[PDB]
Amino acid sequence: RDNIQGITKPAIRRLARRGGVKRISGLIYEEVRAVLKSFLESVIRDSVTYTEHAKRKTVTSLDVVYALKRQGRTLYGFGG
Amino acid sequence: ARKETYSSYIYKVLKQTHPDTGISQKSMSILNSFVNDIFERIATEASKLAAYNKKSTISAREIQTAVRLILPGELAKHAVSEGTRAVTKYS
Amino acid sequence: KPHRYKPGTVALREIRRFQKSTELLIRKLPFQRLVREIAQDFKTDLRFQSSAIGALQESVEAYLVSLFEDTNLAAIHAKRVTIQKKEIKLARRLRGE
Amino acid sequence: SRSAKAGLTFPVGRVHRLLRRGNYAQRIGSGAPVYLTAVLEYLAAEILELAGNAARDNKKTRIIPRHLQLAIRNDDELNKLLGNVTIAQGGVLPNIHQNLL
DNA sequence: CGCCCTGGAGAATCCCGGTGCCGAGGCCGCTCAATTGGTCGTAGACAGCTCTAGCACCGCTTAAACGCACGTACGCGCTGTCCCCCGCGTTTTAACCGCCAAGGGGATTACTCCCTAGTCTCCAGGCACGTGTCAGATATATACATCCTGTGCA
DNA sequence: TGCACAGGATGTATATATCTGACACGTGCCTGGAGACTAGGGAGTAATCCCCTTGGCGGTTAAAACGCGGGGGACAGCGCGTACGTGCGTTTAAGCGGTGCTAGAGCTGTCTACGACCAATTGAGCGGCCTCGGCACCGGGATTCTCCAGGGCG
Repeated sequence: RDNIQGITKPAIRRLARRGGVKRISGLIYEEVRAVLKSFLESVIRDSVTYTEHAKRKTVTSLDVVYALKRQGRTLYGFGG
Repeated sequence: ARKETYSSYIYKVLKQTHPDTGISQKSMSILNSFVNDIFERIATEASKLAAYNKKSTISAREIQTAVRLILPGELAKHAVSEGTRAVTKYS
Repeated sequence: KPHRYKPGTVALREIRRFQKSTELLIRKLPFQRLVREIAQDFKTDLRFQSSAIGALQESVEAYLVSLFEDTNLAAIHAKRVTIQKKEIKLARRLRGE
Repeated sequence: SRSAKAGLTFPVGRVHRLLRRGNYAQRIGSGAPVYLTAVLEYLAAEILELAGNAARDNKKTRIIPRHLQLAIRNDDELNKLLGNVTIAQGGVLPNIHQNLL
């Protein structure tokens, strides 16, 4: 039940500090939350597709990396 | 079980360039992902280029032109230079 | 006399502090229950390895920072210091989304 | 091996057999794996020397992912080569806007 | 004295015929890879067994999140300014044809050898793995080293 | 009585033995290296034909180029206030040390469907062709649609 609220407002403020933002408005914390909600669906969906094709009940790192491979992001590091 | 990586080769080239500074394991995995990715890059481009010429054979020509078109003029220029030097010296 | 900084001073030192740190800015448990929440309505009774979670969180953080940079530049194009809801849509749709 | 007589490092046999089992074409030439090992060795040497000097700037004898990150981002040919690549534990560049000063 | 609302005017648009024009499709001639069957040998699914990290959990241990109070300063609304590009008329050039007819080289099709490598084969060796050893970080004797206390004195 | 001192009772950096982590070196079984046979795929040539140029006069048209008016819209100046920036104390909950499991991840024989490889037919699909009904462009006319001048109204 409603785990999307798990991201704290100071966390979005710190992510804004990483991007070089000085002053932040109110609706930024909602908009960034929604964009994350869509992104996690757009990835996790393909991650479940590959897992279902591989006949596995557990999601591995190769599933995530190969899931971000076809989208052009090509996540390096873990599961390379 | 067994696995294959570029570790020893990256360490040898490291000794050929700067035989002092070491390499962390994670950065070594990043280099493994880089070489493994470029391998599929040049190989796939050589496959499509071989398909455009209606030929079933992939030679050093396809790799030369492919490397030329998929890389900037500097990296393709030096890559074709040293590559043709190594191949011509080999044969 | 209390010692208080003028507004806008702590933001700079916060930028200096966080831009020098490679640590993850999101806690593990909320992202865990969030990923599991997204995975509930797709395939019931799944399992997540100890890995691949830091890859999702790492790509989310690294991508969202770049999104905050492009959105920041979009806010600079409007000649102000404040990021607005329309800036995220501008810098979002203008990237091909 | 034929890599030593040609002045190479990476093995030619692994790349040749990998291209054979890679389902690319029916016929494979004998100069293609040597050429590919030459290009890959050149690029790998470039990344190793650039990340090496990047480690020399921070006065560290080991290469952290941040040194490779700044080494790739600071070069124009490497940034244009891979613009979509996400490096883990590499951080970002110290980019500070002038109007915010 | 000067501004919303109305009315006259003008032109840009929509839609419906009305006839010349050309390539979509049909039709045929033709012709070549799909289809059918046989052979053959070969990797994939079925267990089989195993083993190992994910799972669910419990309890210190701090540490960010949060609620709020103050605040001050920039986003915003408003106003005056002025200048720059649109609308239109007049000037200036790009491109088509007529004259007046010729070739030209480069991809295409067909033919023709010839030799580099797939395939098979055996011999060897090399890097993933196990172990040795020092570097760095850790936890503890220790020889003084600074208050506290008897403690004797002038 | 007020005072200096000789020694114990605690700290504290200082020096020494001790605990992970990562580099460094010594192996042997699935890899590569290499030798010989087959052969069809690649390098080379002989017409070829076919659309693509060569060079420049003129006459004329539609498109490009310039020139000015000014109207409205970009843009500088400036005051406001509430919306976040900044600073405290108080809470919930992740980090992390440690634990008992298991159920799914992961390497290995069997054979058996079952698809890879190869002759024979042909018919459905591709090169060639030649028409006409849908399409291209514009007049006729109605319709809407915006532009400008009072004037009744402030």
